[PDB]
Amino acid sequence: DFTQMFYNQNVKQFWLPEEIALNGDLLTWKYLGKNEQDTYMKVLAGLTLLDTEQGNTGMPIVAEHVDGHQRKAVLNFMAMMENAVHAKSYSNIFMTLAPTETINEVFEWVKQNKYLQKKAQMIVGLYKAIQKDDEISLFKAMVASVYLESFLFYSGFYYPLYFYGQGKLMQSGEIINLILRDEAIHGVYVGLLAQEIYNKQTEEKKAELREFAIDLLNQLYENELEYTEDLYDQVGLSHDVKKFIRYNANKALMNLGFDPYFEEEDINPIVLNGLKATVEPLKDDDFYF
Amino acid sequence: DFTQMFYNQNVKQFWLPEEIALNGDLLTWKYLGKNEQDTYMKVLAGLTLLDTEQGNTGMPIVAEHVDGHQRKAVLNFMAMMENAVHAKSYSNIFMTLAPTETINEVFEWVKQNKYLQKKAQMIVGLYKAIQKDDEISLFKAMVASVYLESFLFYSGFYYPLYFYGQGKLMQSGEIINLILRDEAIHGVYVGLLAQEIYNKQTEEKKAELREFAIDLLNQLYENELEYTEDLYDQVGLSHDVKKFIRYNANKALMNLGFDPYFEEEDINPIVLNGLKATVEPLKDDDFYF
Amino acid sequence: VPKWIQLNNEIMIQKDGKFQFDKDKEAVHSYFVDYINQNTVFFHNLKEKLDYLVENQYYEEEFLSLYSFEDIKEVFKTAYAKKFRFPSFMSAFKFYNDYALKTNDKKKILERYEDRISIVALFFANGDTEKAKEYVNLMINQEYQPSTPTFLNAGRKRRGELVSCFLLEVNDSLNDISRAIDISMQLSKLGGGVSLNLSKLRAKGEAIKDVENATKGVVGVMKLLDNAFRYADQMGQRQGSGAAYLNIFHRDINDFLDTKKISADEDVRVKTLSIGVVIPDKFVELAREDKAAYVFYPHTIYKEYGQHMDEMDMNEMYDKFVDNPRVKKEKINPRKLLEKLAMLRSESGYPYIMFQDNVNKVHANNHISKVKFSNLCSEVLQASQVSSYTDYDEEDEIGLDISCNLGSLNILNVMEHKSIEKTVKLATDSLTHVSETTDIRNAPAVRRANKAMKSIGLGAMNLHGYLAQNGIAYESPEARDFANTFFMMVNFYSIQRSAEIAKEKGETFDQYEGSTYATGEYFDKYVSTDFSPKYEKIANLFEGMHIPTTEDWKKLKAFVAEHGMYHSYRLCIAPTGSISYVQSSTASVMPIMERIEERTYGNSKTYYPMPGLASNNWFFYKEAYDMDMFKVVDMIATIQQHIDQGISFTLFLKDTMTTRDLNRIDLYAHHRGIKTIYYARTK
Amino acid sequence: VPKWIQLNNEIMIQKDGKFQFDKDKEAVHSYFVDYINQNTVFFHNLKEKLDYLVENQYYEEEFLSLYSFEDIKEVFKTAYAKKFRFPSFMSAFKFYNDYALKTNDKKKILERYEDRISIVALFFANGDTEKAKEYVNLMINQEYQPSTPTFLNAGRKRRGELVSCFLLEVNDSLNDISRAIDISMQLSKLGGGVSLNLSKLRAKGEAIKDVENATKGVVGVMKLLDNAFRYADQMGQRQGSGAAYLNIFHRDINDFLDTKKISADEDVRVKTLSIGVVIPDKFVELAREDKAAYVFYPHTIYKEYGQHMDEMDMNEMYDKFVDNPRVKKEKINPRKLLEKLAMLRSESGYPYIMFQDNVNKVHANNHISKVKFSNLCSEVLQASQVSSYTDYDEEDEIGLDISCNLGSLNILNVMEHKSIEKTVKLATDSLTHVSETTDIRNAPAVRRANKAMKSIGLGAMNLHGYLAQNGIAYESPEARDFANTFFMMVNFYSIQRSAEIAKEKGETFDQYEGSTYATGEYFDKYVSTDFSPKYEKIANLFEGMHIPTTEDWKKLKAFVAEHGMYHSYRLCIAPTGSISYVQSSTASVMPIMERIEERTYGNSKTYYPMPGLASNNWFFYKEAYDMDMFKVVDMIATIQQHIDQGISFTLFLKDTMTTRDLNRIDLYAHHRGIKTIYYARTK
Ligand SMILES: Cc1cn([C@H]2C[C@H](O)[C@@H](COP(=O)(O)OP(=O)(O)OP(=O)(O)O)O2)c(=O)[nH]c1=O
Ligand SMILES: Nc1nc2c(ncn2[C@H]2C[C@H](O)[C@@H](COP(=O)(O)OP(=O)(O)O)O2)c(=O)[nH]1
Ligand SMILES: Nc1nc2c(ncn2[C@H]2C[C@H](O)[C@@H](COP(=O)(O)OP(=O)(O)O)O2)c(=O)[nH]1
Ligand SMILES: [Mg+2]
Ligand SMILES: [Mg+2]
Ligand SMILES: [Mn+2]
Ligand SMILES: [Mn+2]
Ligand SMILES: [Mn+2]
Ligand SMILES: [Mn+2]
Repeated sequence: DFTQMFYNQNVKQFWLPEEIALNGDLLTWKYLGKNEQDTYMKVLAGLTLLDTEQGNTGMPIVAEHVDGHQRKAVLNFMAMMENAVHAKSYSNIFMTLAPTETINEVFEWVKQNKYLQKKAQMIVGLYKAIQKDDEISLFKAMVASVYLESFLFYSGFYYPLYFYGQGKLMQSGEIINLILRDEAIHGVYVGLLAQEIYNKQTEEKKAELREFAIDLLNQLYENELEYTEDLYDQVGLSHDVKKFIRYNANKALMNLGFDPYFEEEDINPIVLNGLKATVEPLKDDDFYF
Repeated sequence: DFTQMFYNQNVKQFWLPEEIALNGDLLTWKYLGKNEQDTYMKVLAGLTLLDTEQGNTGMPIVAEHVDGHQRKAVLNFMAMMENAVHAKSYSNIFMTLAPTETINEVFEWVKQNKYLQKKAQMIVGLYKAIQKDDEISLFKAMVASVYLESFLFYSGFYYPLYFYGQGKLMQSGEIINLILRDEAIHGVYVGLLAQEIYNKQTEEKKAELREFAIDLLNQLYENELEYTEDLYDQVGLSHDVKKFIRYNANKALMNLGFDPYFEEEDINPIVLNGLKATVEPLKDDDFYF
Repeated sequence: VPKWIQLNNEIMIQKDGKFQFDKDKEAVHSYFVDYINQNTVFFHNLKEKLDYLVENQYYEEEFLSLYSFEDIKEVFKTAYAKKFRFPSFMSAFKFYNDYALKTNDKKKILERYEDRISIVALFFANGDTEKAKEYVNLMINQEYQPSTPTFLNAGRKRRGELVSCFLLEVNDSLNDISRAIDISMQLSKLGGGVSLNLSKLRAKGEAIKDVENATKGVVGVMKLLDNAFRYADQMGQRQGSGAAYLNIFHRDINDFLDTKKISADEDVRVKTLSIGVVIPDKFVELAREDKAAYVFYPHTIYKEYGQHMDEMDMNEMYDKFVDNPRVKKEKINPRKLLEKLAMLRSESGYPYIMFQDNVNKVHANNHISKVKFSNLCSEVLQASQVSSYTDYDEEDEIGLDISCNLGSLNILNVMEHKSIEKTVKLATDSLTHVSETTDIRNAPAVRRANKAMKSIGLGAMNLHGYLAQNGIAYESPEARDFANTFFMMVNFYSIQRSAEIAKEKGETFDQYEGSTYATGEYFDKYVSTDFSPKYEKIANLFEGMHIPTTEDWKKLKAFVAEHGMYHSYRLCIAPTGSISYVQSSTASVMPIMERIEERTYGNSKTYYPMPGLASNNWFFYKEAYDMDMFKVVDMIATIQQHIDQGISFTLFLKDTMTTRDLNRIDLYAHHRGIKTIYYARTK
Repeated sequence: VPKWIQLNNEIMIQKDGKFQFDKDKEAVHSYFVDYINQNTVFFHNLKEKLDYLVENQYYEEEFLSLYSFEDIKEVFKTAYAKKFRFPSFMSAFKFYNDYALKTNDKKKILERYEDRISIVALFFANGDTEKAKEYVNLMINQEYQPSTPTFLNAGRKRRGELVSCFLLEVNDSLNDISRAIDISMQLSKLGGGVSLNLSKLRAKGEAIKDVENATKGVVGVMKLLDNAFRYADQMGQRQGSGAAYLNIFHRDINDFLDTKKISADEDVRVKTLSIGVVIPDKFVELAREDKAAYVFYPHTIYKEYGQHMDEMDMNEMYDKFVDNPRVKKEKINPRKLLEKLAMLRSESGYPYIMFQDNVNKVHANNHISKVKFSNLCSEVLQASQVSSYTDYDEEDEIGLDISCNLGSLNILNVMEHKSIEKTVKLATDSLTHVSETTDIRNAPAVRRANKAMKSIGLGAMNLHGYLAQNGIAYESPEARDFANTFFMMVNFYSIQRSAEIAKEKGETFDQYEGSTYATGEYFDKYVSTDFSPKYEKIANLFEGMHIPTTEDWKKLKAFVAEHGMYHSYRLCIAPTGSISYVQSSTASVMPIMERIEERTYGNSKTYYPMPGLASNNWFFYKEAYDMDMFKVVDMIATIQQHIDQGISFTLFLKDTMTTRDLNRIDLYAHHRGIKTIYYARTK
């Protein structure tokens, strides 16, 4: 009921890194404090590292196990955006703002970071556990994928959106907004594929899959809180970032056809400013009564 | 030395079938004989099948086994083109020119056609035989992919090109030329990756790989002859198409770094005839003259 | 979660193996006591409330000035003397969310149910205090429900039109097409659904003044109308809804149907434009015998005969059209077209089917015109005349465009009060008042036809609720017996009230003298056949109520011959979508879709059992999908024989039903005299 | 392959290192003697030909009846006495494919070039034999070329209008929007291009009678107009072409521009509707200072001040709008908007740019109204007054909608014949006759403004052809000197002819007394500054032709003050697309795009060298893409100072230049007094 519509929306959102000139960001970057520059670098590396997993494994593995030519095509398009567009865009932002040695060090740090690794490996673990012709394991991976697309990225997106809403780092903020807009539709689409599997299950199996999804969400959420304090306490933003995480967790759940888990909260206004039954012929005697 | 330039070429060649309005072909299509329309539908259906498998299976699987994020980005982009752009374009052509029943019938015809099933069996079999960290199985699949890109498509491409060259079906022909332009660069790129693996081998191993490539080509060739006769005898063109596929077989071999195998022949001259701005911010001094 | 929402949700909690139906009374009581009484603006006296409402641009001072304040106070006393209680939470919720007057910021509530009913009655009476009290008694007893436009807007300063169904004829000219687009946007701006007849427009590939193959056909006009309705979206409040009707013998019929396919191209597909197909008996005869049929280019017929193709009788003119070499046509397969219609209705519920000869064989105003198309809800079937909109400097030739005023009798409340005659006559008076007070300044044909025809639509609702609460199955012959008797009585008293109004005003509707009412041909089946109930159980339902006899019908025929008839059209059974909840009634004469209605409002889900549902009558509330559509056709045809206009007839289909089954239902409806088919709803 | 297109393809075969330009003479000779003379219907005498054409509905009897057949014979002899020969294959091919009369089945050829010219001349003269002979001499010498509508339809029975450019003002009402859609379809049906001003329409999120956020903005009207133009496409041979104009200070400006983005959705993007942006000097000043600009909600301004925003001076009311709390405004970055304009023009060529204060600082009829928008070709710049289309029952207040008749002088042939005065006066007479014989009976404001303003557009072409064939570079100061003198002389003689027509007919254009012609302020730079050529090379080009001095301009100013002016507007330089081939001339006053133009017609490929192209002037025919756009702006601004209306100014951009370069060109054009910018063509 939905793949051709998503095909259309995906292809009409096509864009390339070269379209946004990045150099003019240096005119606001130079005015940020060390903590602001540090947080931005770390957040950016976090997003980059997670998005690479999605391009190399997450999207291609789901495309492999999903049946249907049109679904495979949409999924291929999404994988292309991760690898050919998003990855180049993140690299471009980095190369503009930091010298080569600084980029290498930030990636070394974020690569060793406990909270980034915990979530990255949790997601990758579920992708690696998909078994051929087992729709339960596929569903679990789709849940992981939706959580990445619609939830885990947002502790990171917060900061570029926060600057973007203030008139700072506008070129890279525009790029991030385009990336985020792609991840939103990716999350919704994979969510619909997960609901299709979920709806084929018994009531007991459904309850079991719901428990899986909520348990996974809880593990990721508790790690996000720690990740958030680790990055944002030094710039005084953690309280507001936490509200943004919960709001996006609720969107991820709704993508999977589940009820919101967290109470409704208002979001930081600066970040908001940034954001066929069966054909049968008539065989006569049907005109006579 | 080459991936970056292929990346740039692939992304700059990006297109969608909807860019080309097809209603202009309606009259030249109406005017073709029943034999001509039948061959044309079947030819494009055979192409659709090849692109379906190249997009669903061939390109993603090669992407999985090839090392390097940039090489993977190129291969992922090529995969997207296969199933999200190329395979879909044929349906745009079908939906314009043909009634639903004729469309349904031709897709049923691909499922039961023995030559089309044989060629799919052979090519996809090699894709699915790739073993992780086994460069020889990967080479064999890359040879199969080059043969699909640079040889197998051409029994199909002949007919749209033959019409385009006579000023007939020129909108459909424009789509086909764009597809052909893509496959030419896809065949070169995969050819270069295959040569990388071949060049790592002992002379004895190389001799075996040439045997594999030539045996596979001959087996595919013999099947393609029967397919060509089956499609083109009713329009009187089988001998001409055969010359064309031999011509392109030599190009496939060359893409693999091998000498031409078939002798040169005169191709129908009709078929030969068938072949954003950068954003810069405004300065203050730009407003005074 | 609100307390009333929790209480309403306890209905599904099964206690002792039964639904807790009594929780909805607790739910509505909690809803009122906790939300409505808190959010209802209260005034020290009724005078202060009325002054606040008129001075703050909420009411109209014109209609309220017709009464002394003592009379208005007594009318409000009569409304509150009944101590009306909403039986279910959904009734009160629907009223206070859709019809109750709210502040300009939509924060508080100015109008209760009694206040709204009093204002509507005072507007209806137009200066008569006793008449206003009678209307108050009629509506607070919930015997008669004015339509959503009338009930919502009557007596309001910032109101839309009291009419929401309009039917426009479109002539084959660019001037007329542009005028049709303009009038459609103007009427959609007022909030009314607009139906357009596209049968006069020449097909695709027709000549425009010696330039052959230049016309885009009816689909270009369809795209224009779809964008016009999308633009005129009722100030961004409710999506603009319009309908397009095409004769099945129109050449563009296949293009017309292709606009509703799921695979339709974006340059062909229309989104906000419903489609209805008009089918003469000739098409059904051709499909029955499997003879290959012909669709005709309308402009060739107009050039050859000087008359539009849809202005002529296809039964006599089809052979002449086919044998005429100067009339252009293409062969079609009528059975394949019928199968395509059934497939489209299965996929999307479209098109509406209007059986042209079923409508016109009993049409009382064929002298004025034949009925060529229906409205957006497929129940308005009236004569129309196409307007000739000329150039700007020239004078236009204004025709007749259909627009009738809707009202619904509550069959359960009318039957329990034994007041068929009084309710029918008062509803006729109110609909007449709404017709007279309606003046539309941008649709000249609609205004002219409203002034001339004086047509009204008096519908009925709660048929299934009344039957199930009386232990009668909807498909039972006793249900059809009750429908026959009840709607014969409704027709009798509506004709009597119309003739009484004609006698009082000394005027009939325009061109009444040519109607079957004037010649007495209308009353033949009523002066020849007795429509009293044939079952003792049904005859007991009408106890204490005089059922008109053959002699009564002869007296009515003599009265109509002597004094005339004020309304060209009186009765049409509209779907009655949202007013059914407020009245605690089942929608229209249709059977219920679900026994308990599960709906989500905001973030909270609500449950609505059908009115009167309990353990004793659970299986008399048979769902429509579980029913035999042949028996539903039989019921609607029993009702249709007493309704001068059509009935909104929705087909309720199972997923297992094939295209052949839908076609069989359509052909049996055609055989049984069904005039229109509204929707194909699949479970 | 045809012999003539085979000969025409031998131009590109380089013999001895040079293009074989003489093959095109052989190409056209073969074209004639192998296709045209064979397919030409030949009659025994001209009387039989004229009788055949009149009887079979090819010509109009009324205009041919004003001459005795001896006079018509004399006119046809005058046409054929010249023995005109097409110099290139493209000229004859374009004439006999687009403008030559053909039989009803498009099989044979009825009109030669001389026949068409004689018919157009007899139509222009309106009974005068000597005037008809003068027109024949003017057109057969190719000194003046009537526009494509006039040249194609003059004297034909089944014809469109002789005017194809129309400008409509849309008022902020649904009645006015419906009338705009109707008039747009009526004028597109006639074959004309329609431009609409959408600035008076209130923005998205404005109230419609006290319900807020109800208006869909100008984009909904844009979609309505786009579908109206798609519907009225005249068989689709030339699909309906429309233009929409919005002031840059309209709140909907960003959504107005987003309709042309490649990534636009199908529910927003318009395809058949060109877009133009009107930029007051205030916006350029705000962007120059990098200040924060504000776009405004038009309905708030209209409510607060009683006038539309575009009817007010933004350079004097912008601060008042910003400071007014009751005016609703949205903050924008003017430099970001300029960059978006440049990017949109780079990616699509849209929007058209109108520098409003450049138009209105020299506008002669600001008392009637200021120029608020341009036409579809972005060169018609006339005062307009919006109409007030009311309800059906009410009378409409008809305003002034712009339309002018187009006609081009051939600069090369006019300069060769030393006949600037006679050509300008005869062309003015012909355009006046076309204006007088035009009667649009479905566009009331177009008709009223045609009767009142009597505006004509007299353009020129072959400027680059004349300069390149005279050894003058387009960017050279000598070229601008020639353009200055030539167009000053054209303005002088057009004003003289307008004053003489006013004296003869005893009437001026409506509200002439308030114009700058009446006050004499228009002639200030002409009575103060001498426009004689400053270069001896240019001065010899005008040898034998009197150049008006300051004394001559003073005498003309006195003559105008004592007799008045008949035309409110006289000169506008249109693109002159297809008539440039027939006249063997470069298109308009713009530089050539290609030295040898390669085209494919059907399945045939043919090449068109620029008129007069050879090896001795190969490098004087510099392509427009290879030259500095600043010097082209200088040339157009030099011409613009003598043109009362605008000039269709296409920007020819290379792929290398960024959006900053396009913005710099736009800002230099605004600085140099350029009124409008037509297209951003990229190679
Ligand atoms: C009726 C209608 C109007 N409009 C817009 C277009 C018009 O420019 C604008 C004016 O509509 P009007 O036709 O002038 O509506 P009105 O006169 O009742 O409202 P007002 O008193 O404010 O004048 O509203 C819509 O966008 N959608 C609609 O459905
Ligand atoms: N007081 C009051 N009465 C209202 C209001 N809305 C409707 N009514 C009805 C209730 C009564 O039937 C009628 C008269 O009310 P009232 O003015 O208080 O009358 P009275 O009882 O003082 O004579 O008006 C309202 O807001 N206030
Ligand atoms: N004979 C003839 N003349 C035509 C035709 N179309 C245009 N003409 C022009 C040619 C002459 O200039 C003019 C008079 O031609 P004619 O009637 O043959 O006269 P004449 O040659 O006897 O003086 O009309 C045409 O079809 N036939
Ligand atoms: Mg007509
Ligand atoms: Mg208004
Ligand atoms: Mn990504
Ligand atoms: Mn993603
Ligand atoms: Mn491909
Ligand atoms: Mn490929």
